Amino acid sequence: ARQWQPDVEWAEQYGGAVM
Amino acid sequence: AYLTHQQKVLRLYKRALRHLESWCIHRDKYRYFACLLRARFDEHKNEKDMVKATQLLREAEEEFWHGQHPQPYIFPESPGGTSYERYECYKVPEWCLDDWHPSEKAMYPDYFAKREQWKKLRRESWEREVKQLQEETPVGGPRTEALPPARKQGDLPPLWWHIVTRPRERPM
Amino acid sequence: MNMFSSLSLVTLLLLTMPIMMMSFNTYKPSNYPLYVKTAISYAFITSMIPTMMFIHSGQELIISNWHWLTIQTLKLSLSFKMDYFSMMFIPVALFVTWSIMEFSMWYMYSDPNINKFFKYLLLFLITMLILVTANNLFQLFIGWEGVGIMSFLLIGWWYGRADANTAALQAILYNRIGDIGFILAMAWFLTNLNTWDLQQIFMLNPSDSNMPLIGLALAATGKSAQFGLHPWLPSAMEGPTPVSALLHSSTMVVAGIFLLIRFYPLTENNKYIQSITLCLGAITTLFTAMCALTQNDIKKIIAFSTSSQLGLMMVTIGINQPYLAFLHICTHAFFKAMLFMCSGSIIHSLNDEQDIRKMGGLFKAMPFTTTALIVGSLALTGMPFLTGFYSKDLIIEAANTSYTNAWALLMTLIATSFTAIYSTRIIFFALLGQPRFPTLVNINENNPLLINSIKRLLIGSLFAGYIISNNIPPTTIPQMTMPYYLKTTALIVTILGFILALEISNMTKNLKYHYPSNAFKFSTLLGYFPTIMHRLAPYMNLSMSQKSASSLLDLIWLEAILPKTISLAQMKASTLVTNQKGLIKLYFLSFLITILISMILFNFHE
Amino acid sequence: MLKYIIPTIMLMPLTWLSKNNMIWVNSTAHSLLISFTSLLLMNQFGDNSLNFSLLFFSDSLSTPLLILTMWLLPLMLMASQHHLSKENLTRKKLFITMLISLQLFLIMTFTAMELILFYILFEATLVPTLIIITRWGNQTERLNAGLYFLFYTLAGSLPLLVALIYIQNTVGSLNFLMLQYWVQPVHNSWSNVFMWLACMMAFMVKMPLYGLHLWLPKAHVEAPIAGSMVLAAVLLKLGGYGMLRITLILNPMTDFMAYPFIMLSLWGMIMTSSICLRQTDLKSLIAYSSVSHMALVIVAILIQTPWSYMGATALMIAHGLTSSMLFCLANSNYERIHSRTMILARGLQTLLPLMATWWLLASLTNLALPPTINLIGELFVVMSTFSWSNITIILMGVNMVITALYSLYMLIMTQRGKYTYHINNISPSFTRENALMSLHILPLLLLTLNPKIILGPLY
Amino acid sequence: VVRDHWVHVLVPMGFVFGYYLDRKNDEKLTAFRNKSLLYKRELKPNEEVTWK
Amino acid sequence: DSWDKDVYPEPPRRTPAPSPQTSLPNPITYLTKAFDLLVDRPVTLVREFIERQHAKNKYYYYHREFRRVPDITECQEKDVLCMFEAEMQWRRDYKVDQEIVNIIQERLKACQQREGESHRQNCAKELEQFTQVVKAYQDRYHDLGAHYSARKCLAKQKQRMLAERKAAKEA
Amino acid sequence: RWQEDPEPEDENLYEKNPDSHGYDKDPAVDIWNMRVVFFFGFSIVLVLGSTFVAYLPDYRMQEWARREAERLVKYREAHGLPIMESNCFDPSKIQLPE
Ligand SMILES: CCCCCCCCCCCCO[C@@H]1O[C@H](CO)[C@@H](O[C@H]2O[C@H](CO)[C@@H](O)[C@H](O)[C@H]2O)[C@H](O)[C@H]1O
Ligand SMILES: CCCCCCCCCCCCO[C@@H]1O[C@H](CO)[C@@H](O[C@H]2O[C@H](CO)[C@@H](O)[C@H](O)[C@H]2O)[C@H](O)[C@H]1O
Ligand SMILES: CCCCCCCCCCCCO[C@@H]1O[C@H](CO)[C@@H](O[C@H]2O[C@H](CO)[C@@H](O)[C@H](O)[C@H]2O)[C@H](O)[C@H]1O
Ligand SMILES: CCCCCCCCCCCCO[C@@H]1O[C@H](CO)[C@@H](O[C@H]2O[C@H](CO)[C@@H](O)[C@H](O)[C@H]2O)[C@H](O)[C@H]1O
Ligand SMILES: CCCCCCCCCCCCO[C@@H]1O[C@H](CO)[C@@H](O[C@H]2O[C@H](CO)[C@@H](O)[C@H](O)[C@H]2O)[C@H](O)[C@H]1O
Ligand SMILES: CCCCCCCCCCCCO[C@@H]1O[C@H](CO)[C@@H](O[C@H]2O[C@H](CO)[C@@H](O)[C@H](O)[C@H]2O)[C@H](O)[C@H]1O
Repeated sequence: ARQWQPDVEWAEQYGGAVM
Repeated sequence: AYLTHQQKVLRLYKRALRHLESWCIHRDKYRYFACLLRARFDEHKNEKDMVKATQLLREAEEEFWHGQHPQPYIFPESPGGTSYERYECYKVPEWCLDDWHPSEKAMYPDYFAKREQWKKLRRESWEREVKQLQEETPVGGPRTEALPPARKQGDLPPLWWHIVTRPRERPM
Repeated sequence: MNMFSSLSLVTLLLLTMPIMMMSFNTYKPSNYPLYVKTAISYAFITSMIPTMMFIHSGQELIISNWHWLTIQTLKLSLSFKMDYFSMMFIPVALFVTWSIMEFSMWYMYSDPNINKFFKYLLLFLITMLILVTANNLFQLFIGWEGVGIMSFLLIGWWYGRADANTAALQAILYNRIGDIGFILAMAWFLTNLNTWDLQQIFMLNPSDSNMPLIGLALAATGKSAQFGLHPWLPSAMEGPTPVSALLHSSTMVVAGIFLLIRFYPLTENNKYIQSITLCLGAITTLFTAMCALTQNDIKKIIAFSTSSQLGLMMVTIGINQPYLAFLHICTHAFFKAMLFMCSGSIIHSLNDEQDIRKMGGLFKAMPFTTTALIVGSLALTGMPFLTGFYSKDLIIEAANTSYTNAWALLMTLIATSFTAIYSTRIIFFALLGQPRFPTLVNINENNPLLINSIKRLLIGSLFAGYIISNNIPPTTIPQMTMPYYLKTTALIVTILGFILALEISNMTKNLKYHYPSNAFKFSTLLGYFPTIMHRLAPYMNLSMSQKSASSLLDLIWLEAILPKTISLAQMKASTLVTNQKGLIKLYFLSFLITILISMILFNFHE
Repeated sequence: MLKYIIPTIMLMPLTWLSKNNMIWVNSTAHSLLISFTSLLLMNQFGDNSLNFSLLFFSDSLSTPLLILTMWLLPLMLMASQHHLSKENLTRKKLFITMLISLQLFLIMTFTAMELILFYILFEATLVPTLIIITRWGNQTERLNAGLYFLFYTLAGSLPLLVALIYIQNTVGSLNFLMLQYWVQPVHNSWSNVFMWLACMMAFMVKMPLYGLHLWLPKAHVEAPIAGSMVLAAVLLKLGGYGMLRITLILNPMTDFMAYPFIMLSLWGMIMTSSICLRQTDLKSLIAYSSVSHMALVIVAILIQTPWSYMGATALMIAHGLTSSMLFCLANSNYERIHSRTMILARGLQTLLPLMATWWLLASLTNLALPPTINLIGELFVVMSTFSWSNITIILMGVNMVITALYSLYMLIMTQRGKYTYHINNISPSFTRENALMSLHILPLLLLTLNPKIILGPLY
Repeated sequence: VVRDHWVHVLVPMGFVFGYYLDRKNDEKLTAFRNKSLLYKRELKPNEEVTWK
Repeated sequence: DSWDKDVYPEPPRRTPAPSPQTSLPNPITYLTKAFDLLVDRPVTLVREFIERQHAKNKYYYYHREFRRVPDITECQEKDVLCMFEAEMQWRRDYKVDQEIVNIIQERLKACQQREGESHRQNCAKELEQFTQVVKAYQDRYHDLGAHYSARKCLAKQKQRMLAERKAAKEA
Repeated sequence: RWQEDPEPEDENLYEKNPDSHGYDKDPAVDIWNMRVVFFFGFSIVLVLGSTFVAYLPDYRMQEWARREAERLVKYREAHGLPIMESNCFDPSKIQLPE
């Protein structure tokens, strides 16, 4: 494969009001 | 069990003869007892009642387990035999030749010229082989591992490469 | 001393040159097997000169040529003890390896990796000679584990075979369990005597030597495959027949007995160890011979014969007769290697068939293989004045004229009768009667390499025992006065076994069918020890590895009680701190609470 | 030490000023030249250590570790340049800079004469190590692996910082030479029980001690090959080296404070050896192998005998080269099949005959075949623990058996049997891969001819 | 000096520079040169310091 | 010769003169003559050539002499400068004593091989000497630990001296 | 989902360069990388370093200690003194408590 990088599901963990 | 009743009886007959052979060793003595054992199978050959026939099979298998040889004879190259898989270390897949250095290939100019025709023949046939399997397979996939033959001239039986080019049983 | 010391080293340096030429790509890859065979032949000649000097005057010396490492008060040097045991064993091992290598040149001819095969056979021998000449326990340990690894690589020669990989790993497993005792002996000797050198151990002569010697007995049990750690030797039959010839006659399996022989100055003074080894050998010789009576693989019968003969050597150790045990090591090497080579001749001619039930009628079809097989069998069963009679017969008469466990003596005698019985089986089924092999007859024993290699071991199996007994110096008081019935016990129980074995063999011809006895099954299935123990021990240990060691602890409990609990607590506290209404009214109301408790509870205003 | 510190720093200008296509050639060549000159550190004396200045000194303990560290840098460069080929040029130079800076912190850590200078560098190695794992690892879990590595270490280090500063206050110095002469005994008290724990827990986590080891299999499985090489070969040995030095001032309290940790190591080594028998991941198997080997080192350091200290020193060097080799061997398979599943690709001795020789040699050293230095180290430890208590030979014996079982199981499963049919991209071993393997095993086997230079200060 | 081979002096110079700095440190640590009980002696006719 | 016969003593050699009682030729006699002709002579000349080149370039090396300094008993507490020298001296003596025990062990092992089956009675002096030296070495250095020092050695001696004094008081 | 580049195929260095050493795609750089690894790794560090280590001068004075011990045993046995005394330090320089 190739190196994993954050996708949208991962990025949305940090888009909310709180963690 | 996916084996019919007939298959089970025939399999038991063969297995019983082989274990009988291990006990007897001597060929004349084995012949005498193999015939008596055959006579017993012939005794119920015409039993038309499946319930009784199945019951006869159960007892026969029970008797075989009691009488089986603890160390039966095995053909050397048969599973469990003393030469089973003895030569797997020498079987090398044919795709290993694509990695040969050109100087290695130059030593066999005629062999690698022929090999190219087979690889050419493999590429040309592939598309038709996938197509044939698409048209003959019912919706919901196949139900058995059986594969079709070729239906036309110039067609090769689908999925043939790894059967045709498999390593020789005594490679090196 | 100049010639003696120079010659006994070239012997060892000679054997390594084919290894050096190989790994340095300076050789002539054409006929490497013949090069390796030639080197072994010349090393036998050079090793005879020091042996003659010892035979003449008993000249022995120690050579400490290189100082390797000093650990405070423990100096470790590369040392070679050229004594009684090294000077007799080295020419015998080389002579037998000379025949095996010549035999392998014909047996392994079609093998594509025959060059590697001969390289491993040479390393197998080199590590044995390091073991035999080692003068200190560390150098001995190098040879001890060298033969184990070489054994692993040769048993699993056909590495595509799952059964050969299981046998190869099984040999390591059982021999490593034995190696716990070896390490134990080293630790005790260093701690209590401050040495690993054989000289200092014997000069200090410890009295409380129960612990070190139990360690040595445990090590011998694994290497010589005594009861408890025995299954691996029959399983080691996976390897090519030349490996079995060398593995069983010299190299590995004899190292266990040799280790105990090297330490006879300690064991001769410890009666407790003698009692244990005697019982350990007696059960071993009886049990394995009991298993051979019903084996049908020709190599497994001879494999079980070796275990039975090793048990006999362990009995000899147990009766404080270290030199007779050594003599049996030497004489046994000749006819046991020949027997394996004769079976290889049969197996080859019958297209890799090894089951005796599928042989027969070979007595005339293979005349030279038959003569060697009969001589080897008679030598094994102590026929008078064949090589096997000069060691085995003396051992039995010393056994029944000694202060001994009565059960071990009785077990040893019964196993001697069993030796004739399974020897009769091989001859009766392989050679006599009508042929039972396939129809396409390809019997052919006419290769000179096959004929010469067996021919040399055949002469050895006839005279080598006589020659050696008349040349070795006497180091005991042989027991020669005894009742007539104790004198001839070995001969008579052998004859009775032959007679009974013949009757049993003849009954197979009758047209009768019998259900097996529990005894018959017990013998055939090797006392169920491999069946039970090689499923129960692997299952319990492997299941505990996954269920408890890994999942329950490492993937769960060691995670839970620390990182997973700590991080959850922090997450909870973060939510309590930050879940606020953002209301001015609530924050300032909490300021009033803070100020009040500051004065009332904590008196911060005083 | 400036003859090594400065040229190590000069590797950074060299890498950044190199032509775009010569960064690997230049850095590899000149890091090998630095490795050559490190042999001058073997000017050791029977009585006195080699004390260069107020800041740096080198005795027989730090000298072999320094030589291991500087030898590893060229090997790590060779091992990485394949999977970093598609990397951006600047991000290739930043990768090399992280490795050079790690070597810099490491050679200063092993030669710091003052323990608070040792602490800072000992801690400084975290940053380059963490960045390598989390930036250039391949899987999602590399981020969690970074956090476990970071916070396991810091949980132990921060107490160590308090203890060292408290020790400097009461004793007046943390210079290791001064501590040798001004050391006073530690008398029982709850105050000293926790001074002892603070001084030893930071190093126990690095080894790691069984129970506190969970960070290690995570980090290895996620690190890039070069990260795994330095992690196993050197960074684990920071725990051992630190313990061998600090135990000087913990006597005689070490007599009874050692018991809980000897029990964890003696039993832990059997537990982690048995875990290897059921591992499905080849890198994870090697990681758990390190825990079992480093358990012996912890026991040897804690029983505090001349033979045990010699054994620990040899074990650390021998393990460093062997575990680094095993990770490199497993990586070469991974670069082909792109999975770490051990059972995925079988029967490889048929397809890669010479790489199967390396697998054999690496396994033999891992099971401690005599006379390898793996066996010398493991044997010396077993001799000393036997005198500590005879019954320990039972646990030592069993571990030796299980160690052989999983070492040869790894060899048999991957190299023997039948090859996997559908895997058809097993290309012939590259020269780079074969040279990488030989640069591990040849020095490891050469050291058997002259083992005194890796036996430490008590030789 | 070449346009391809000037970067190859950095590490060698760094070693030489570090070597030089290492010896200068020894010039600061001569408080006991020829004063230890074990090695204190008389200077040879031409010698100025037992070590430098 | 090469070493000192006092440090490594060898009892005088006694070789029985040949007493052949057989008409047959002795194989060892002729092989010995062949070995001298084919191996010893060529090897001897090659060595004499090398010994000629060495004689043309004769140079010397010396065994270091270590002056004695005050031991740890004379050092003030926490005086590192005096402690360092006493500590280094004690370390040097520790290594030398280790090699003393090696010499006595080497004598013991050489005697055991030389005397053969009679070693038990003919190596009583070597055994006794070995037993005494190992007692002295054990008293000095045993149980000091990996972090041994002159201080720990002194503390161990004082403890031993105290015990001997108290028993003497009981007498 | 999103707009993403597909996972690129595997590059076999042998396809373009059958003589590849596995170091670089450029054959000239690939040869030089191999040369420095082998010359500096094997010819220098391993061969010269091994030779340097073999001829280290009396590493940690083990030989001097053996020569010195010989001197002491020769002296002590000639003069009838014990080979080694149990007391490391002269008991006259010690002042026991009590
Ligand atoms: C430390 C070592 C000291 C001794 C070093 C002596 C070096 C002498 C090297 C001689 C050649 C050794 O290497 C090898 O030797 C054998 C026999 O000599 C040769 O082999 C030759 O004879 C043998 C048997 O007669 C045949 O199997 C082979 O077909 C034939 O070519 C090889 O072609 C050569 O490659
Ligand atoms: C120390 C070495 C001792 C070596 C001892 C060697 C064997 C000693 C002789 C054992 C008995 C000899 O054999 C004795 O005579 C004849 C053989 O012709 C056997 O007779 C048998 O031969 C045929 C073979 O076809 C059988 O089918 C038949 O059932 C039976 O009559 C006897 O059942 C046996 O008692
Ligand atoms: C041993 C003594 C010292 C130990 C000190 C260790 C301190 C903690 C270090 C790790 C902190 C990691 O903090 C966080 O942990 C949890 C699990 O643990 C991870 O989260 C992961 O596991 C949790 C629970 O198992 C799941 O709910 C979550 O879906 C998963 O992603 C986070 O990805 C990580 O960010
Ligand atoms: C000896 C002292 C050691 C001190 C070590 C330093 C402590 C650092 C603490 C960091 C804590 C924050 O870490 C936080 O942990 C929780 C685990 O419950 C994780 O939470 C994870 O598990 C929980 C439940 O298992 C899930 O609800 C959540 O969806 C998941 O993300 C958070 O994703 C992570 O952000
Ligand atoms: C991985 C964790 C490992 C944990 C290991 C646990 C080790 C436990 C050590 C317990 C012994 C501590 O040391 C002990 O402490 C107390 C301190 O009050 C000292 O004693 C002192 O306090 C006690 C009160 O309890 C008084 O009775 C005593 O008069 C006073 O001197 C003891 O003289 C000392 O022997
Ligand atoms: C004591 C310190 C010693 C330090 C030694 C360091 C060794 C480093 C070895 C690298 C030598 C390579 O030297 C090389 O020479 C040629 C000619 O100038 C240069 O230029 C070359 O580039 C390419 C290579 O990609 C060639 O195809 C082309 O023919 C040529 O122009 C290279 O860019 C340079 O890299």
